[PDB]
Amino acid sequence: YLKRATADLSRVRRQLQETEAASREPIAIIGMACRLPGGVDSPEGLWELVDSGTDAIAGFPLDRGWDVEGMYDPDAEAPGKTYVKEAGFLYDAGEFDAGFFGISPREAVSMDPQQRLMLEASWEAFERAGLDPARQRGTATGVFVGATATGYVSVPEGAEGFAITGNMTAVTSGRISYTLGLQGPAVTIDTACSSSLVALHLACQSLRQGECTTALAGGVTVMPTPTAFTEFSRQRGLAPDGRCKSFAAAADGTNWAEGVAVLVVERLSDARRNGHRVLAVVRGTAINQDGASNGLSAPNDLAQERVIRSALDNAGLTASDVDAVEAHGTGTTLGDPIEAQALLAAYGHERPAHRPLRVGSLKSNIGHAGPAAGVAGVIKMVMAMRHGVLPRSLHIDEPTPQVDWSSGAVTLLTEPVDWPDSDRPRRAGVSAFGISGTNAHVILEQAPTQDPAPPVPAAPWLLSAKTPAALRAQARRLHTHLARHPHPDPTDIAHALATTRTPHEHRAALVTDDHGTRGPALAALAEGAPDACLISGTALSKGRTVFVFPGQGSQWTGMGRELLHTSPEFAAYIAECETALNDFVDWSLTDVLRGTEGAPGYDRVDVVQPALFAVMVSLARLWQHHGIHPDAVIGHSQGEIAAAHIAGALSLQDAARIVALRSQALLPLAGLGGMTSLALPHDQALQLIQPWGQDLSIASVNGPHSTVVSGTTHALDELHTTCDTQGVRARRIPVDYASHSAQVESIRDTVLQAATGINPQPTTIPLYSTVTGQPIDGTQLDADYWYTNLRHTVRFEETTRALLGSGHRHFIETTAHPVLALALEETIEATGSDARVTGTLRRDHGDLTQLHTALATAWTHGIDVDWTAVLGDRRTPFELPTYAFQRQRYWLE
Amino acid sequence: AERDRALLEVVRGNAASVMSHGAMRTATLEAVEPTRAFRDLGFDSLMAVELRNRIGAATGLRLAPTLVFDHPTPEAVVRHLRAELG
Repeated sequence: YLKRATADLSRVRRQLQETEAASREPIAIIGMACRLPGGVDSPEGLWELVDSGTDAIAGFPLDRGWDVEGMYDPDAEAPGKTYVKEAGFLYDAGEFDAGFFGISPREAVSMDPQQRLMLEASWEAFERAGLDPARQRGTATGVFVGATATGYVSVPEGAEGFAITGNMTAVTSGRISYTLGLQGPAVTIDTACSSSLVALHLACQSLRQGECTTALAGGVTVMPTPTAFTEFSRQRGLAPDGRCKSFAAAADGTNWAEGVAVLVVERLSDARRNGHRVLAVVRGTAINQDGASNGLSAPNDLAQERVIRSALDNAGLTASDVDAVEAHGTGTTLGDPIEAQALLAAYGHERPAHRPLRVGSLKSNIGHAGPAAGVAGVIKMVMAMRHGVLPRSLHIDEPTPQVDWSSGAVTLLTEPVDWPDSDRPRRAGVSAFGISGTNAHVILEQAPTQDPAPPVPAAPWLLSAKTPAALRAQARRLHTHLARHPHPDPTDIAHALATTRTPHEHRAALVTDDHGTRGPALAALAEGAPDACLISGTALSKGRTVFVFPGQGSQWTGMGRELLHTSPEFAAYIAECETALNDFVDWSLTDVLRGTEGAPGYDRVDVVQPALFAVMVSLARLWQHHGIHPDAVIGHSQGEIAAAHIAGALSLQDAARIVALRSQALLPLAGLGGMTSLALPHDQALQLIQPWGQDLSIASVNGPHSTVVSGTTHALDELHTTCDTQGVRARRIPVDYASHSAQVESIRDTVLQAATGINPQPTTIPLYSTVTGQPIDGTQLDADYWYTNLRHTVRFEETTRALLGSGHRHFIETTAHPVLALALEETIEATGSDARVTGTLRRDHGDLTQLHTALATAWTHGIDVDWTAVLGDRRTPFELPTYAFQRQRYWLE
Repeated sequence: AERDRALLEVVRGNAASVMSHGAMRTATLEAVEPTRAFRDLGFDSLMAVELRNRIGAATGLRLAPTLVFDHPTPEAVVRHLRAELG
């Protein structure tokens, strides 16, 4: 009895532990983006800056209307002046690809560069997370941004309305959600210099509470006016030389910096489930207040110790588990000692003396980036953890004598130190304090180390951009990125390019199974030159899709053979077709396609028509498996049986029965007639055959100048001599039967018997009948319909004109070889439509290279393809360059 | 006036690409005559339509599928593109 009570308690205890752990779940950082002083436009650029120990402080910008010469004065009490001459700037703060985000040049000029910087950084951060930014439309993705109003509008005609939302601080976060159609909350936070780290704390809590699935957390600072320099230098808070000498004896103030820094975060369990690459984990986070400090602007060491201990408790860690802190470290004589004291008390006591907490600050390289500073520091530490090095902190002549450094094991990063991976995970804290008293501390941990794929031949490499120039830059940047890489798997690159990047209007695809061919084709695309394996085009904005199912002529000895081995889906559909034909046929479909000994060949009408039916049905099902769902289907003669099956009117058994028995019904007419293609319009072809009366018939009208005629051997021989005399080009079709002629009346009963017991159902995809020239109800495809199909003219051109007239712009011939493509191109030409025609396989090209060439060509024209079905669900994530933004300068003068 | 040399490179470059599918892709453009018929360079109906598609994508024009047979040489194709553009 007590075993059930004890079993219940064991379950409840486990559920209590895992629920409590979920409330403090580690948050994965899966993507980052930034633009910081000194040429930084990426996390690796930021790493290069701190690894090289570079000082990015430089002269004030000269293209912002600032009175740089007149504003200088060494006297701090001089009004409207500043004693600072250098600081951290984004000298390209006005550069923005306005067109990419559908923003007019005039709205862009009146738009605050903080909003513009956040838009490009957000796009790049999602791309670096392996997330196609457009696939985030309609998701519960939150946006948490730290930012302040910096007076960009101190306005072009017809853009004062744009200037309002373009300069609202709330819209710095809101515009991201609007532009990317994100549905989670967009909050703009202002806690002064801790804003972006508070924004990260809120994004983490939003994820822990299930409010968001993914979130953007960051900050931005642009100083379009020199106000922050004139105001804080009056308070003597700035360093005269412009350098933040974090924790140095020579520290004599802080200095301002511009920047944008964003993270894409998600719960660690969701990153592992989604197969995202975890760059680092936010294990613990906490925010608090100074409370009753020695003044509103003064820092409080007791409050900083408390926020650190709260972040450690939230992470389930102690002080000794943290190897380093990316400190707030502003370089002020007031702030620095207080932060170092709190670090010595909170971190420096329960740890080995030979393993001190190593302290540094990104502000020593670029200056204090205000709202953006906190998240900029976490990007620095994520890169430090990935490179295995703790970089140096600049300008430390001597550790500040205002701190009792002997009172705890906390040492400054006066020189770089190696960060060993062995034993335990690397961990670091990041701090951000503000003038309003709100503190933030975050505890980062190294990505867990607990995180065999065969290739797909001729895997298409897709590339696209909003303009041709941007597409050339996409190719150039990808070519450079691949050169700085020893041996990347081509299928992994193909999967990343197709599943983690947005398909824009101007498209390109590299389809090849050879080595050394893709690199040169990328360089050709980059330079605007063509290449054999380079398919290019502009996606049609709108257009419905049609699968075309021809009749005679697409067979070849070997069709389906390569695909049966290299495509288990095609083999499964052929196996279904074979089971469906077995009851009506003496031969084996698989044996016929393989050309096995004793099996019949395509010389018999009763084996080539049901084999072509099986290939076309299987190729249509293969296109649907790859995500191409047609809006309409059209068939030519016997081809209508495959079209009716794909449309849902006929079951595979009923359709196999019709094609098998109707083609067997033709056998008594062998040798009694044939068919000949005339290069003539329908009206002239009809005039030509009148002398022979009922002995000749218009069998099909496929294009404006393409008519097929059928009838008796005698009348065709006479017609051919007349053609020789009149100069009308005619080509005999290699068939021994005159389908669509009076001769099929003699087999009418046996042809009607072929469809006995069929139960025609309504269509799920409209069937545009080549018997009637219009859409037809699936329930009308009875036995008399299949006799009329065989007896009367195939109105393929007229039915094509009805498809073009109802918004159909993509025609896919689902065949072993393209036989109705020229006729389609001819009718499209005559009508003046912007429609496209692509085949599937060609004769002697029945492999995945050809299938993938067809899929890439269709994608290039605007057909949506499920590249997961084509390339596999998951591959090892391959990081790619971010979008090649085509920027222009937009600055209010 | 010199634009005809740039238009000929679009035609020649794409013709070389259509000829370069499969095993032999050791083809070059500068040496062949601009007055050489595409039929003489081994162009069938599928190659002719593929070349129309490539030129149409490069120039941004809707050309007739019979382009290569209506204008039989790269030279004749250039003056047709020159007429359609200006």
